[PDB]
Amino acid sequence: ELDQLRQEAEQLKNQIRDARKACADATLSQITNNIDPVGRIQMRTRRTLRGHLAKIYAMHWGTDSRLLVSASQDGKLIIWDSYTTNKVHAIPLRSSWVMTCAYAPSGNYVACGGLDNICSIYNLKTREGNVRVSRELAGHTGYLSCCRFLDDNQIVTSSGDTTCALWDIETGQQTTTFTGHTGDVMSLSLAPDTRLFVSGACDASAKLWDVREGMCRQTFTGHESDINAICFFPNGNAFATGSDDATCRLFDLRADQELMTYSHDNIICGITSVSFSKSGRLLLAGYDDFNCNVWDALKADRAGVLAGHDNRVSCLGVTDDGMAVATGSWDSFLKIWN
Amino acid sequence: TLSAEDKAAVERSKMIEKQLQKDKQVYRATHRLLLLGADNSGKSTIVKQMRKTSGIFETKFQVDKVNFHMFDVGAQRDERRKWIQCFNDVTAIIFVVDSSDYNRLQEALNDFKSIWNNRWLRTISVILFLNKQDLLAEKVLAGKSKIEDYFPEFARYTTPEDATPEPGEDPRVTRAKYFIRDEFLRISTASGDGRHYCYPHFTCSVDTENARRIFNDCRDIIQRMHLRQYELL
Amino acid sequence: SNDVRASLYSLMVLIILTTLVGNLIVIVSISHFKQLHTPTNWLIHSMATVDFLLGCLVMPYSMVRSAEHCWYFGEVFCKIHTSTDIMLSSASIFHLSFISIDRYYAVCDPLRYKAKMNILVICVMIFISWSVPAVFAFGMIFLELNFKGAEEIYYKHVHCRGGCSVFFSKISGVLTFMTSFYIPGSIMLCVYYRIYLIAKEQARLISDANRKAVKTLGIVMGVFLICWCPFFICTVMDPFLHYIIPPTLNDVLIWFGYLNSTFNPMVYAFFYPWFRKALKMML
Amino acid sequence: TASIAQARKLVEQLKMEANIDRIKVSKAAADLMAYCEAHAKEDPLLTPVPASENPFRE
Amino acid sequence: VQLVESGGGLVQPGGSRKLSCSASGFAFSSFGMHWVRQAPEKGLEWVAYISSGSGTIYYADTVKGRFTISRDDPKNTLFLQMTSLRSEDTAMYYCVRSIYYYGSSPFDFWGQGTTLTVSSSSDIVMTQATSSVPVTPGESVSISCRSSKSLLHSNGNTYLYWFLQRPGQSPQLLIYRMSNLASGVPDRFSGSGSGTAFTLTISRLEAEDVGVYYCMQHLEYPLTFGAGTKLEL
Ligand SMILES: C[C@H](N)Cc1ccccc1
Repeated sequence: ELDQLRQEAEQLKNQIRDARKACADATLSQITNNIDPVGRIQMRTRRTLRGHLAKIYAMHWGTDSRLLVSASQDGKLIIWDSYTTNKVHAIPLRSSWVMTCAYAPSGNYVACGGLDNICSIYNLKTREGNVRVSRELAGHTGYLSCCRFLDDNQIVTSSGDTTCALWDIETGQQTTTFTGHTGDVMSLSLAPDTRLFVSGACDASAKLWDVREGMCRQTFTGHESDINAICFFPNGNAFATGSDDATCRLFDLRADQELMTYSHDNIICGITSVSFSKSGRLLLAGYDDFNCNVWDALKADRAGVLAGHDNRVSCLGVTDDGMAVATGSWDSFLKIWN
Repeated sequence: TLSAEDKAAVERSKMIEKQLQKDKQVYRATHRLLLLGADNSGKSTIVKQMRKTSGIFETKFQVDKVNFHMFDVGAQRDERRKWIQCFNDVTAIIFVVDSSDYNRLQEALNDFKSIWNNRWLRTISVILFLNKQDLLAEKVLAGKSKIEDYFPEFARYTTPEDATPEPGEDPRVTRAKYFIRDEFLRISTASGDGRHYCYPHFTCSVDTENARRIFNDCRDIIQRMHLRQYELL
Repeated sequence: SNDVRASLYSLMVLIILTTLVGNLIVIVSISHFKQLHTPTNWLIHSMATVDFLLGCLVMPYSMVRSAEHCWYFGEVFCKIHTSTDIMLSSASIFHLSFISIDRYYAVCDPLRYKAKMNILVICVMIFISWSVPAVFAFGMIFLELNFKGAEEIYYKHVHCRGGCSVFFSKISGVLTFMTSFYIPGSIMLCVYYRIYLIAKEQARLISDANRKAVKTLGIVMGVFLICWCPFFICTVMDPFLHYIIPPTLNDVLIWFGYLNSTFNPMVYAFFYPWFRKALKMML
Repeated sequence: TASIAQARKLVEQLKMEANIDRIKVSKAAADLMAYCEAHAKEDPLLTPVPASENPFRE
Repeated sequence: VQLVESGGGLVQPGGSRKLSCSASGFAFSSFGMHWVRQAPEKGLEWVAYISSGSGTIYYADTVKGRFTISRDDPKNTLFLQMTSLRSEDTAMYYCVRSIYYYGSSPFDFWGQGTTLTVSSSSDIVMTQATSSVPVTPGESVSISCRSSKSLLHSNGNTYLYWFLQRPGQSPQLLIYRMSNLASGVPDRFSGSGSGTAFTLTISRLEAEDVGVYYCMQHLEYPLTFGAGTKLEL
């Protein structure tokens, strides 16, 4: 029974591969050759935020394009003001191993969680003048690796037990769960329509998840090593992807193909974070070699270097209005580049 | 600080700075230790004696005014690669091992070999523990199960002259105990090139003095680190 | 004759330039980089600042005084020169002693190194090192305490030779010795003997489980014990005995002191691997 | 048998995956640069906006 | 949350008294504290201001070296001591809560107040065009506020507060920064201006709108107040 049950599986995925192969006519580069190159960006370090004790693990830009939130492993979650370099709030923590932060689109709640297998919800704007935990969410076996806000009452969490789970704060239980990943998923990104989201586990594959019905829709492969960072495209019909083999790739939802690959042999370290630009011409990509290069999105030619970090770069983020980019590192120093 | 609002904002920032520097002063004089190991090993007993799917069961203890943090692992998955690089500021690793099973020994050696060769877990010393000595002694007295059943190399082995047996202790027990000890130490000395040092120990829980052992091991570890930093070693 | 003087000028100016350049590299490397903000690096930076100020405030005038036996600067600047000499030499010695104490607190109480050797104590050390020599020098120099009891002796000694000297006395000389060279010279010896013993026993333990300490300790102690010791021995023996000493001996002794000043930042900074790595990354 | 149950789910997933329609890569690339060039005015990262903007002065 | 005060009464001139505004139900150690003065037959006036960390202390230009303030963080109590009281120093005193950071809404909460009876320049000046107008429940009501200087700041913030105290209770907040709505007010009030004169508009009028409106400015230390426009239906 097992021998025959599989044979149709190989036949069907072979048919899928044949359909995928016989669906391409050209790559992006040969069609984009007739484009004026991008030119040197020459970014400068406008600011340098500091005050963290241990090494930063994540950061997230507020919707107002003025506030940002950072979480480090010393058990602290500070909220800065990116223009005047002040400190709005400084929230302590219960678990000293936090690797996730998320600032709500409205600007009310902050969520963070790590090896404790719990996402906490903090209520910034209260009648009280103190930030207090709202509702701890439990139900994941492994460590939580990413978390995003669909709405003000619908958080989405990506865990280490190979199961993603859509939550509901007012009720307080998983209204939907996702299965289909062998490895532990370590990346989560939301579509601009908030109707879909993709994720990438350690088995070198990414899958598209339909939020409403609550199950997968598409699968994406093409990487050798695990996946450390994923991010959509501003149009919403593409998404970049990071890995550990010094290669970051661009994928297509509509065509279900592998369009373009970004790689240069002078770098052997791994991509740690990927973020796009509000226009889509650039593709930022941090590296373990202490460097944060800038990749052109249409020609694969490097368009400048943003060195200046004394240790590993862990997280990036482009501004919502698109005027600045912030990189966090393991040397406990946030830098507001521009 | 042009207006009054910015003055109040920088006042609030100054208060936050004072709180953060106080927390840094509290944070800078504490030593953090992992507690890797296994299941049949007496993690629960020892962690209670120092005195829900949560993945961290952190415990604190104090000896001679020094502060140690016991980051005991919890109900995670068997895979141990993506949350191990997070531990690079720790001082040592207490690798508890059970030595009264005769069959989990090989898996324990495999686990120790995996821990002693991780790229991230380099320049981190290991404080190995042996546990359940009384059970091993009783098994030696009982007979039946033998090391030769699983490890045939025990017979062609003699106790080292460096052994320091306690009163009693039929020297067959000593031969076996030092057999496991030498196995773990040869696994440790297989690599390392003098950048992190193993530290074997012979405990049995049941309120035997252990915090002193971690204290002495950490003192030696930090002293050797400082001596190496100043080109004195 | 003239060739000897020209060679003397060449040697002295070479020493001055070496002092300035090496200390400037030390100051710049410590000040610029953000990873080198450990408090012991603050001590090294302060010591470098002291040595550089000595180099750029005293050395040319001692050059012109020693080259030709006369003082074409008047009475007003001689007191400033002697005060600056005593101030900055004592500052260097005190900084070296405090570095030794900090190093001792690292390999003898390793579980509480960062719990007590924080930046407040380092700032206190820098303030004391800059402050106590100031009053200790100005009191004898400007308030006329060294010359008491030997006024005519000082007058005949300064006028039988060229430029103004640093003529000490009996009780003032012995007090200056015991305050500025002895009590900062025994702390180093005791600390480094303890550290040598500990390094030896730890190395022997590690070897039996299965050199550098002797070399580094010797290169740190020999530089300081070969420069100040002859000058401070002669200066304290001169008033106890009769003043039978060629003036050129004082010149070579003070030049040995300045040579210690130029050697200090090549020993306490460049000899270590992390600082060399940072400097090489800079270039 | 647990193993055959997993195979059924895997085959169901593959059959569902074999349902999506696809288009030519040329249309996708056309959409990409069409979006890219049209919204190239509001890119303060690529084209330096004058000193009036960039509230990150000093 | 609630603010309670004790004291009051009639005091002969030249004496001294100590009154307290006790706070309970919030974090008193993270809120700036203010004081206001309002005669029973006149408008509102500023008194003092104390920062959260007691590092910035401001006083009214009328009384600078005579009035004194004090706070007690463990007990969440705040004290005022009166020295050489005068007959003119007879009005209503309120203790007002405020917290300052980006996006905050200062002067949000108000206390109950106490009654004190005594027996018998180049700063920005502001005025109100009208003092009493007749309106009807269902038409539009517009009130104008005018200042003597352009309040627009380099950052881009125009500082304007409206309170609209009702006849019988402490005042509230409706609009801050001339454009931002308050917390619990209905979506019926708005404000606009060009930099010199400000206007307030109300869409619908109900029985809850009966009261007197106050116009406020916050640019410098003096913290000038308005006159007031009583509404009669
Ligand atoms: C080298 C100085 N001219 C002599 C001196 C005397 C006492 C202490 C330090 C230095």
